Amino acid sequence: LTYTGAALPSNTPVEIRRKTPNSIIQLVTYGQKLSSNLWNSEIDRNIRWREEV
Amino acid sequence: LTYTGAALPSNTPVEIRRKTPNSIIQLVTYGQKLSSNLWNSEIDRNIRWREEV
Amino acid sequence: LTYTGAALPSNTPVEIRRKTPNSIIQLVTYGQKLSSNLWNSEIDRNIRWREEV
Amino acid sequence: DGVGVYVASDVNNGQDINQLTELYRVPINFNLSVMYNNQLDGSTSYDVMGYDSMYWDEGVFDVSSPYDQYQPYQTLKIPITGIGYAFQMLIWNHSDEYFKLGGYQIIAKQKGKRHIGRY
Amino acid sequence: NDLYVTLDGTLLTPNVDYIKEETGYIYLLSTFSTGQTLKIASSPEGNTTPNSWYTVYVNNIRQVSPTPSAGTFTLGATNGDIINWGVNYLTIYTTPQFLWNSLGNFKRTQHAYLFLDNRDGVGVYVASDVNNGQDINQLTELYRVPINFNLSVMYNNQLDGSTSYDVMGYDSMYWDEGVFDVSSPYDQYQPYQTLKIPITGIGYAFQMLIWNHSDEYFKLGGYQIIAKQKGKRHIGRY
Amino acid sequence: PKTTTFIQLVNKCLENIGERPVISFNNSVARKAADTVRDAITDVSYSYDWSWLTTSIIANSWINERADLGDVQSVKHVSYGSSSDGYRELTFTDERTFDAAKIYPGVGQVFTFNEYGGVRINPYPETVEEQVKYKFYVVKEATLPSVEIDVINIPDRFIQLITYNACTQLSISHLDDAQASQMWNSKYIDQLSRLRARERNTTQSGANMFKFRGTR
Amino acid sequence: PKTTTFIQLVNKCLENIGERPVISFNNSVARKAADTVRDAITDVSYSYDWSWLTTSIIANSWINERADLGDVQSVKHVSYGSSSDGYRELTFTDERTFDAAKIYPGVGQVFTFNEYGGVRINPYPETVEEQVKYKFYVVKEATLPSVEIDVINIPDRFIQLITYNACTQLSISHLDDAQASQMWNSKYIDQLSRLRARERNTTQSGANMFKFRGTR
Amino acid sequence: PKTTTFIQLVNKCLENIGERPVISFNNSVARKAADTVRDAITDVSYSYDWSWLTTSIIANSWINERADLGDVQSVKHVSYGSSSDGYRELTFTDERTFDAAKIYPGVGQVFTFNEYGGVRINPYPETVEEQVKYKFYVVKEATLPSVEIDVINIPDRFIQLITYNACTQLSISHLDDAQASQMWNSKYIDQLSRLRARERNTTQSGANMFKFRGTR
Repeated sequence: LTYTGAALPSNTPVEIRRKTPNSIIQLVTYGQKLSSNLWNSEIDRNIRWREEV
Repeated sequence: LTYTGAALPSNTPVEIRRKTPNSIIQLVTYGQKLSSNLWNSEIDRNIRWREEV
Repeated sequence: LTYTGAALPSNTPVEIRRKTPNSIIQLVTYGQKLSSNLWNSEIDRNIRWREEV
Repeated sequence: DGVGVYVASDVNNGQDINQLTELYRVPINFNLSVMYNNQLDGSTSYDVMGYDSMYWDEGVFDVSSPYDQYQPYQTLKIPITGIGYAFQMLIWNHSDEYFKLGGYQIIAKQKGKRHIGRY
Repeated sequence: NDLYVTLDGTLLTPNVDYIKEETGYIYLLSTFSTGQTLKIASSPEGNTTPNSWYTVYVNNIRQVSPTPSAGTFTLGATNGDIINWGVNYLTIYTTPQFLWNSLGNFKRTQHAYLFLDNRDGVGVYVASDVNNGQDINQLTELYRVPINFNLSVMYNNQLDGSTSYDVMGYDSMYWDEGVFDVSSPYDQYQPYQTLKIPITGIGYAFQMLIWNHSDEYFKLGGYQIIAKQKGKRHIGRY
Repeated sequence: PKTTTFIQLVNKCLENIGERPVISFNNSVARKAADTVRDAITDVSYSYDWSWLTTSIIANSWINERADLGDVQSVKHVSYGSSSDGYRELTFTDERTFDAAKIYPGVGQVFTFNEYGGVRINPYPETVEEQVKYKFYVVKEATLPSVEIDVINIPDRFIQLITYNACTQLSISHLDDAQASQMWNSKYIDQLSRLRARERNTTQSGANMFKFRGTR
Repeated sequence: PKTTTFIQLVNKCLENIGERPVISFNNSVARKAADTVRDAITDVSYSYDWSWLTTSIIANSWINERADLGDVQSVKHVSYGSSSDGYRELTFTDERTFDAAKIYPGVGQVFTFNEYGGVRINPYPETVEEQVKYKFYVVKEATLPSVEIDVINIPDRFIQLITYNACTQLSISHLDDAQASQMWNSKYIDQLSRLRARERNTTQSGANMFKFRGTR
Repeated sequence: PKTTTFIQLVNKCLENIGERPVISFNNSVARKAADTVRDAITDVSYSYDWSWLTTSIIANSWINERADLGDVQSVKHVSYGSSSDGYRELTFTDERTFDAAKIYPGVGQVFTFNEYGGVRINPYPETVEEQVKYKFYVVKEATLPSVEIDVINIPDRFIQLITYNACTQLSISHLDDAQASQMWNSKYIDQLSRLRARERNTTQSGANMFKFRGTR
């Protein structure tokens, strides 16, 4: 990560956590191929959110 | 949302929040098809529960 | 379940909870046969974690 | 004759309705063998209509497998690479599966006279 | 989009809420429950004009079809007017599939030339056809038999083809498109007409349907398709 | 600006080669067209050092003396310092001469290339405040879109060049038509020649054979 | 003047390639003709430094020391001052020399190119009153029309050149006729050659190999 | 990055040559495409000294004076030392001159090539702590994937060049079409020429005809 904001004071305790957004990767439609990569990505996002919580 | 219950005291602060049920959309016991409706419904239920939490 | 540890003090309340691990059962590979058992297992994992939360 | 599917009114004795609904009444699939040099040791492509079950990265959404069966008229391009002075095709089947071949065409190129025999 | 699909009275979208399939089936994409009523009615003009399945004439003037009530409809016409009404039917002419004797080679179509005979449609109404003191200017110079049709071209054995809707032209006057002293469409007034319709598409097999689902009449005297041959690079529809 | 989307570019290429419009990459024609458009974008990026690809960045990550710059076409110069203090250029040395000296922490004087996407700097920085003081003059790779609604990170006035290249490749692949491929290639080559001749990284008044290195 | 509209140009191109004129971009051939006309306008703009494209403007917006000029084909010169006081031309420097000095607010002395459509000026202005004193000698991009009734921002005496180029591309795409495309391209090239040979940004009397750079 | 899989590249090649994408190498065309993709990867590796192939490594194993480097395209330089002390380059000698001296344990001074994948160093190291002090500047082979889900150890921005080469070979083998093979070869050669001209192992400012050999 790269900070581009205002100059922080000396030795500011910067804390970074992970927060998976609650959003869908992609809507599957009529005739769309079943994407194993998409299924794995959705399951991984669910796992990420569960681990964060 | 209509309310058909008991008498409510004057100026009662009724709050409505969303709570997605924790249940399966439908069990997959077939191997000849897979509906985009089912896929999107499961993902949407997951996302909705995540947002409510 | 069974217990094998140290002797507990007088009528200590032990209260067992459920904690579904945050892990994927199977990583779906490219071009793999669709597994209804795996689909249901993943959805059930998510539902169990949601119910415990 | 194979684009027909089962409906919810065909359920018997309270069976699993999802296993029956959107299932093709008449499955369509066959095997294609190409035979060279008057020898019976031909090369076979087994399931040309596709899989009868859902596969990742191969099946499509909202269409029952095989998805090539759901088109009323279908053209299949089967690549059959081989060398021979004589070639022949066998469209065959040994299951409960149905086919209706409306036509066929073979693409080939000519090479100059170097056949020696089977052994 | 020739269907009017309602789910418990709620109108559904032709491509967002359902799918019109090639096998006489409608596939529902949205969420529904058991016991709901799904009604599929014939609406040739789409969801915009659900009453477009029948045509009403008032004094030989085509009117907008009112919404029927219990199998019966009312008109705000003057007493003594002659009313003709009937049900539209679907007219289709399908050409044989052209493959240039090749099942793998692409054929990019460029143009379709349609030769139409309009001798039955070059007739107009005269001032002696006025009934019950109607608007004479609405009836006079009006074509007795309107001529217009739709041209759909499908490729690769699929039914999801490209459609040119009104090839004879507009039935009303448009700026920069209509001509003076000639009733619209002005392509109908020519006894024999040749229409050049650009149909750009690529496929190993192509096919044309000349169709209609209105009170309009057509008489195809001939057709010709121009195409060029490409490589055998067909893979499928999915 | 950057307002052209991947589906619109695919549709433009499809109409230019002679195919029907599509609404999504659900069919084989749109899938192959999307792959061809990605290839054409990469090829156009490789064709020239475009102003929308040239930039100055800092290293993505640091190993002891190796800084990783991710996926960039090439690295032109390396500088040390800040904007409020000025930037001093580092001297480029080959790998053998770079390895001939001791690798110790300090302020960078020389640099070299190490494998793919990595620059080794000696002396190397050990703290983040020193690592962020190094400027890398690189030529970025073109960002490839993945879905229909993805906005292409390329100015709208090079979309026609990308379309010509994608149409050449689509005439080769989808149509197998050498004449159409040659015609689209001629269009693309003429367009690229004019664009490269007219849009350079310096002005005509600044184009000179004399560069003031120094007096040492 | 500038009175030609996008629908009129599309209809002219369609009539030249053999299609019926339309009243809106509703069918595939009209949509393809509109896209081809936009591409041809961009091509004609890139073919030359036209007088209807060369202009002097100010920066659209400013970051601390980078001025954004939007979408322009090229930046030729930068000047500081006003018309009531005169304009002093800044000296162009490459990025490495530009970054070698401290960046502080003041009156501009040197400038360089940064990424796409941006000029970095050192010293830089910090107030709007100082920012509006910088003149950029740029070559604009051609304004592409979007709907049928949009008036093309090009004089009507170059509409024939645009039509020839659009007809070349339309013979490539729609007709698939190499011979027709070649004939249209020959017409376009001959027209453009005469236009560029006769239309220059200096007079014959002013065309000289000597320019006075004053005795530094 | 390196995220492209062998099955994905095979499917890309199949779609480009006109065959249906597969999910496994089960039919003859998929097997032929996999073999062609491996051959094209080797061909692209032989085409240039790519930055993703050049590296500095140590010997896999040692015989008395022969260090085995496995399967590498070529060995450029050999150095002795450590990173905290510096590396001294060894002098290359032909095999006859190398064999003219006694082979005894010590610190390496000269090296030569022995058979395939082997470098003989005199004097040679006898302990592992001395063996690990030798750096070999080699050009690696391209790692060929073996199964469908194997990730190709090549950056994703060279996958299209590999696809062009594989499509040339597949047009030769499967389609038996010389014209399509020539078209794909033209694409591959043009892109390879641009890549080799633009991505070199030294900078333009570092490209010099003078190299310092120090006053022996």
